[PDB]
Amino acid sequence: MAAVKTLNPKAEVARAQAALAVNISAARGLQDVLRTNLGPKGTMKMLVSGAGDIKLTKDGNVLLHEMQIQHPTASLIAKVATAQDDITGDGTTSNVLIIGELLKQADLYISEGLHPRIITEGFEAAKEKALQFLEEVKVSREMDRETLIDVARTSLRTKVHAELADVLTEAVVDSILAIKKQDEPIDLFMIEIMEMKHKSETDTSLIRGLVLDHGARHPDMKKRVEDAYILTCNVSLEYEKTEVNSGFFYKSAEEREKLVKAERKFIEDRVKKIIELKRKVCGDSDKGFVVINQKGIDPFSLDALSKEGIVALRRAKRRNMERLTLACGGVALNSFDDLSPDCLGHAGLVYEYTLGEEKFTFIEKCNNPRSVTLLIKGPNKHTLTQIKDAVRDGLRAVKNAIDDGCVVPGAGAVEVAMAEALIKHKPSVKGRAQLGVQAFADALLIIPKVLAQNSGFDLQETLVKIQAEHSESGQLVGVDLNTGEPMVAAEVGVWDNYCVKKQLLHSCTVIATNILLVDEIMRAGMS
Amino acid sequence: AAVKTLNPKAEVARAQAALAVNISAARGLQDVLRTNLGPKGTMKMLVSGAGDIKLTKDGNVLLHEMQIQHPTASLIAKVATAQDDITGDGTTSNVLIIGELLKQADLYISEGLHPRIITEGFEAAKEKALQFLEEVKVSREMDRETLIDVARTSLRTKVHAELADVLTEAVVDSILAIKKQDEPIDLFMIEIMEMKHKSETDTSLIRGLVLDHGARHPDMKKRVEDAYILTCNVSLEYEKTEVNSGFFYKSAEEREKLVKAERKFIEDRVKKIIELKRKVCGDSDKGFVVINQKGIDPFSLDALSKEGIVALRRAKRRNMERLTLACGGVALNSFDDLSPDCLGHAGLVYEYTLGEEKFTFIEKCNNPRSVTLLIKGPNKHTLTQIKDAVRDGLRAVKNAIDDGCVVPGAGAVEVAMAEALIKHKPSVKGRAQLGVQAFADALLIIPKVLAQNSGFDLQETLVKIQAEHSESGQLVGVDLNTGEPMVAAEVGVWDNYCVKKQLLHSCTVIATNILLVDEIMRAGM
Amino acid sequence: IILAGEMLSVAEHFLEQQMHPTVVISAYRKALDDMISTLKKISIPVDI
Amino acid sequence: ALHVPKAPGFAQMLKEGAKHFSGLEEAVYRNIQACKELAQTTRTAYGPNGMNKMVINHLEKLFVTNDAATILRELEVQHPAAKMIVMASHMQEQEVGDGTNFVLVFAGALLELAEELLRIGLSVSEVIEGYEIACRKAHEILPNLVCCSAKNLRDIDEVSSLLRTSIMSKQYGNEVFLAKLIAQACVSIFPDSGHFNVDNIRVCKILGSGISSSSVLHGMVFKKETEGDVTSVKDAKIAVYSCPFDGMITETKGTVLIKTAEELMNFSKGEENLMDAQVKAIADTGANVVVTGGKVADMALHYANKYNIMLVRLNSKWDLRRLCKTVGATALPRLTPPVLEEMGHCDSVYLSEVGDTQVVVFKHEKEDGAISTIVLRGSTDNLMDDIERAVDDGVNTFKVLTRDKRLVPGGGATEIELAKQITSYGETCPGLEQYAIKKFAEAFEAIPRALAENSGVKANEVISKLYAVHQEGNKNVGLDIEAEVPAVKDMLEAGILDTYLGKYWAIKLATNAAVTVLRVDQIIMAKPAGGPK
Ligand SMILES: Nc1ncnc2c1ncn2[C@@H]1O[C@H](COP(=O)(O)OP(=O)(O)O)[C@@H](O)[C@H]1O
Ligand SMILES: Nc1ncnc2c1ncn2[C@@H]1O[C@H](COP(=O)(O)OP(=O)(O)O)[C@@H](O)[C@H]1O
Ligand SMILES: Nc1ncnc2c1ncn2[C@@H]1O[C@H](COP(=O)(O)OP(=O)(O)O)[C@@H](O)[C@H]1O
Ligand SMILES: [Mg+2]
Ligand SMILES: [Mg+2]
Ligand SMILES: [Mg+2]
Repeated sequence: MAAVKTLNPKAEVARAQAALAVNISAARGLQDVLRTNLGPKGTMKMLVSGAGDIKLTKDGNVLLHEMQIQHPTASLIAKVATAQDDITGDGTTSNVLIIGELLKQADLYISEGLHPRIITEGFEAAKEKALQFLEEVKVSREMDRETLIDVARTSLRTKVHAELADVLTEAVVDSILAIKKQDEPIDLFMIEIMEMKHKSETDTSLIRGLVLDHGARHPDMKKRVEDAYILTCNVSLEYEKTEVNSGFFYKSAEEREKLVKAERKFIEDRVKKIIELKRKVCGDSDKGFVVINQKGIDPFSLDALSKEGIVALRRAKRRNMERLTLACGGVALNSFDDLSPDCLGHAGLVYEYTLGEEKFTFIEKCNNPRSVTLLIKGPNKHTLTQIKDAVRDGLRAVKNAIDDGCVVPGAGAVEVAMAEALIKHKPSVKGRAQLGVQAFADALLIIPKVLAQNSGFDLQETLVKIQAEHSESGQLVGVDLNTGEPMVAAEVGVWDNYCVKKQLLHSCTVIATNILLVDEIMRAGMS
Repeated sequence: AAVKTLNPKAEVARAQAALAVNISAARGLQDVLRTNLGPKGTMKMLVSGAGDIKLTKDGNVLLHEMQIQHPTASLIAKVATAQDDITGDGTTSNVLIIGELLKQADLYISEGLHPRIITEGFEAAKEKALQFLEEVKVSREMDRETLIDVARTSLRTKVHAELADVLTEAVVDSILAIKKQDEPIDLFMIEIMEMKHKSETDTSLIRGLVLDHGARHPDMKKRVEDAYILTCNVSLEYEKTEVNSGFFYKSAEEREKLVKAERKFIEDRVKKIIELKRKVCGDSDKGFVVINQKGIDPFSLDALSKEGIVALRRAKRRNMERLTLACGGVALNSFDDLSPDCLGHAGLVYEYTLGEEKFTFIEKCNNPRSVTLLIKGPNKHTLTQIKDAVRDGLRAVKNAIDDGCVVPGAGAVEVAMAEALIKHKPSVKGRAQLGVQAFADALLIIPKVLAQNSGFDLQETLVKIQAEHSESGQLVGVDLNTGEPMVAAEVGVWDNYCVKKQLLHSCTVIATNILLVDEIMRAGM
Repeated sequence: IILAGEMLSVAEHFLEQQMHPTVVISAYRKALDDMISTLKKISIPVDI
Repeated sequence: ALHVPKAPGFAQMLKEGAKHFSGLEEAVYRNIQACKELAQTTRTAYGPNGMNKMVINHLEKLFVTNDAATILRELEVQHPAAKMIVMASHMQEQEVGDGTNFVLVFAGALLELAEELLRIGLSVSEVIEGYEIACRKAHEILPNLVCCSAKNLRDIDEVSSLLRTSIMSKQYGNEVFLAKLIAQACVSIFPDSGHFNVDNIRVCKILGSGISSSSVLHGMVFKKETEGDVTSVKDAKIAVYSCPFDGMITETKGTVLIKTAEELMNFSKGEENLMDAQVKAIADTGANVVVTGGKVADMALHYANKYNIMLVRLNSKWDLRRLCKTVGATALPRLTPPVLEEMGHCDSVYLSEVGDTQVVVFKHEKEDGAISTIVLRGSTDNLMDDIERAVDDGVNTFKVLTRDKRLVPGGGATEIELAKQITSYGETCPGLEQYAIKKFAEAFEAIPRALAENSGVKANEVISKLYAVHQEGNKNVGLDIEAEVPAVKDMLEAGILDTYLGKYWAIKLATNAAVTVLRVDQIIMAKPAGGPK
């Protein structure tokens, strides 16, 4: 039929209007599935893997990854949403909805014989105007604890149950405020997220310290030390084989015993260095050492340390070196050549918790920790995964708010105002690109539509109420999900990240423009 | 689903899936048949499994000759089949309007609106639209010029321009010939005979009949100037007794006597015919033609040819009535009482040979109430296309005659109807105004498709036409050569009022029924 | 069809509570008799 | 016109084997039906009159029991909602140890009544909010339903009476004897320190003599034999070594380099003399029993036999650690003689045969020790396994009593009181949540209903009598098992009591599981493919 099929008989090709139809159908399907995620009133989806793992989720990116889809346009939209999640950490469902509505509105005119190029030109003009309006409408504000609490609520309520969201808000805001250095970028690696599987979902909390998923391997070591010095080291305390193939040669049993006793001198020197430091630092039984080691410790060294009342942990995570040096305040050591009491961290309490066949070590009551941990607790694995995803979204939202002092009213108010501004600006656009501008505005209007639809109210009537209120008052009125009436999102506290909105606009416009200009799909790499 | 539990091998589309499936099928049919509308449409080649070739742009033929296995496609095909069967035109517009109605309805349904409101708006809009169509129709005296204009408006859309110009005269003359004042028109009296030996422009109207069979006995005359026509339905071949007669003899002489005497029954009727012929024409100037619906055995043919009588056997059943109306005699089922007054008259009868087939022409009748159109073309597909075109033209002219009204075409009526519907929309309570707007936009598809097929752009052409209609109030359509608004009545682009009314009714009914379907289910196995 | 489905649905509740189906059947027959009586009682006449 | 095509959009993009269920009928009702089916499968094993089920897993192994958690574990449950309910039951087992069947039954009843509420017109959100409110009310009410406290855990009789109810559901006929055994075993453990360790109770299953012959041993039993000739010590001085009982060797690579004839002739003799010196040094400390976690060399065994030292070789390090705990020794890493602190002591170590299995017994004469063991006898492996499950339930009950001493009346009395009080509260509450609250209250009836059905009486009469009696004001009245006619009796005086903490956790977990199931609206199942594990 086509040229490709002539050259390659086993090739699949869609040309001209077929390509547009295929892409728009895929976008519409994705949008139809993800409609129900948007908003705190959205429905929870249940995902079962091939192995049978159960995952309860509401996140757009998580749902997209676990889709059973093999469509090209779906793959493109999934990649765009993945980038959105990677950078800003929120707005994936909004991304998909806006892309789908942009494509639908563009098709509404393209099916009338209009060329896609004009629609794309209108799209870019409307995007420029919309970015200007978003710059106009953002609310620059120094963010104390209250504003961060509001933002964290606006995210977590959409992700999880209301009470769980209420707990997680305090958890995430306190953690971010704890690890936040003045006028410095926030390092989210410094907030460890640990999962325990015994208590209820609301028992998750924040520990002003660190939690390690392993404990001491010697039964004789202390299970709880009140006042503790912390030694963070990256030195192997187990037996090490010589790099150059030593081998031992002896002529008698006594010589063999001498060689056996003398083959551990190297490690025993470092162990005795640690022992000497401990005895110099604390001559009483009041205090104690906790030795967190990134590398292993053989049982001989464990016994030697336990004989001196020292608790030691082996095979710690690499990030835990920085985490402990930032929380306890010591110095991570790659060798014991010159170790002094000044390189020792401090912790006001260290104890071990046993849960089934897993040991957990708590390092808390630090002086002023710059790295904390978020202990996730729940009765199910899927509950833990859902809480972990929600906490990631909340952490990203709070960090985004801290990064730029501005914050954008939510509940669809900003999209309504942007659509009205675009409609007002439409006559200024010369040519037939006014059609593209109108399509862009109507596509932006999808967020209040989906919010009202998910809340159960009528779609068009609620939207016209919101638009009439905004036009007559000029305020930033959103969708009240409880009554459907216009509501001032700024006063209630429904806030959205400005960076998230900007990324939404840019990425959605770019991907919609690129898709609309595609006029052929080829699969001819075979044979 | 619930159904799949009882019948595991069941296919079900439920809720929005049913709407999506139906609307997708309707849009596919619309996308295929957009290119057919208007004289500027595109020829389509239709190759069957056996390799037969059909060239057409007729909506119904194309619908029946696509390879579709969709339920919604089947429903739309049935609607178009009914439209073609009763009115003979508007099938392509039927499919286009149905598809656009469903598309415009879905445009609002996808916003959360319930289809019932859309259907209520459709009902109100249909009532108002029918009122406007009654207000806008043009009552005229159907003279030759108006009928020619209607026939042109159909044929130009169905075939090439010059062929359409010839077929206009053919169709109009035939309809005027067979039509008796104040009497329903019988299209069975217009025979459509096709021959395959000359160019397509040689199709003409014969003021008589053309028979696909000729004289069998070679000695009968090939051409008779003045003839008496004997239309009969009497068997002239040997007939067997119904009660198992059988013959019994005892010598060769007795066998010969029985052989000679067994032909006496048929010979009596042959002798009756011959005696009537001798009584009617005692000279050799006049002629005698016998057209028999039943067979004639070679003995009877020889006996008739001995008297200089042309005899044709196994004629078509409709040809009895056609010859009675044209020549003016009477069809006879028996020769018990036959008189010179039972004979029709024809001013010329001759036989034409074309390859292995022979044809008989019966022309120069006094006042033929039944005529024939001789389709001529070099190809089978050309003949089929001309046959479809002349069928559409005959239906159009008959419809125009039946009711003295005719509607301006070229999309003008749809534009005016849409404008009137939009003006009437505020008078509709509730949210049915959305359905009314959808109906108006659906009606506006005809000028849009005409603009595309002419090569122009939809939006600019449509806004120009709508602005002209609003400013002047005239019925302005689409000028397929310039794209400017143009008064359809003045140029002669006419549409059948019955066709428009049928379009509105059928399209609205089928769209309402499809929009209200919420489950497609196949569990009969 | 809807009524029969609903009656069976509500009878399942009793079948799951150690009630023999014959008792349910007797109760249903009494109910049907009283339904007939009430329907005849609340009826109104019509002149054709 | 003979095929219905797939709807455009997501339906067409779905994978080849994937499934997608959406809406009420397709997803929520199906999940509720699956959970109800699972509850029905496990229902008949509830209470003292519960019936054992013989479950054969995919590995052709036979399980016979009425422990709900074990049955659910051995069943290959595939429906994901039932999987979620099973996870809830397993969480209840891990947190408390008893009440898995209660969790399953309550969740099933709650989901059934939720389906009823959804059918009559309520929304999922309203049902969920009503269940949450009712669960909060039940958790508030429950502390007021406590009838008595343990008030002593060092008494054999009191502990046995407390533990009888827990191990009466399993092994109904003979529970007093098992209660006494577990009470003695638990009282041996649980020192003056309030901490109680479940792993300190070991169970040894020796087949043959009927379960009535089981006993409690203050020490440990290992189903193995002694390496050496000495087979009995009356004043044991165990010295435990985690290293193999052999001359220690290098760690990189050891080769015996011989350069003269004299070294070759003297090497083996010197090695033997060194081993002899080490063993004699060990023996000179008074040690007469040696326990090694590794292999035993031939020369070491010979020299130990020369010095009259008992050898025991423990294969698993867990057993070595447990023996060190129960004896008081420190697992030395070398062959050095043990100092007086590291030397373990025991009243008697000897080899004995029980049935046809040879065992090594570390027996303490004192009524104390870190670790105590129960020797289970019986005529079948499956019977001993079931008795071990009952013992585990009793030990977990003792642990819970150590954590919280409050007890509530059993035999459905607590459930009836909770149902009555929640029904009373829900009537005063206006709005659409009253239906959900009343259904939550009614879901408590499934416990006395299951008990009455399993006991062979009419459940409705029992429930009506329970409501009547609780209406006069007796909140400690439950159904009487030992009656052929529906009857009720006081449970506080009958001693049929279950732990308050178990009830609290079970109610919380069942409510959470039911609500979590109700929250689901769409299911997107991938192709099952394989996944053997
Ligand atoms: N309490 C609330 N009331 C009204 N609108 C809200 C409320 N909380 C969030 N929203 C709006 O709902 C949207 C939630 O989107 P969300 O489901 O998080 O999509 P994504 O995960 O892609 O960001 C936000 O745009 C916000 O404006
Ligand atoms: N010469 C013309 N100029 C402009 N419009 C025309 C002309 N001839 C026909 N039309 C319009 O084009 C349409 C032709 O439709 P047609 O192809 O006949 O569909 P159908 O065969 O289904 O009736 C008519 O509606 C008529 O109004
Ligand atoms: N002697 C008894 N009389 C009446 N009820 C009893 C008796 N013993 C136990 N029960 C009841 O049996 C229930 C325990 O059932 P069980 O089979 O242990 O399920 P689970 O293991 O999930 O708790 C308790 O609610 C208790 O009230
Ligand atoms: Mg979000
Ligand atoms: Mg036509
Ligand atoms: Mg139990």
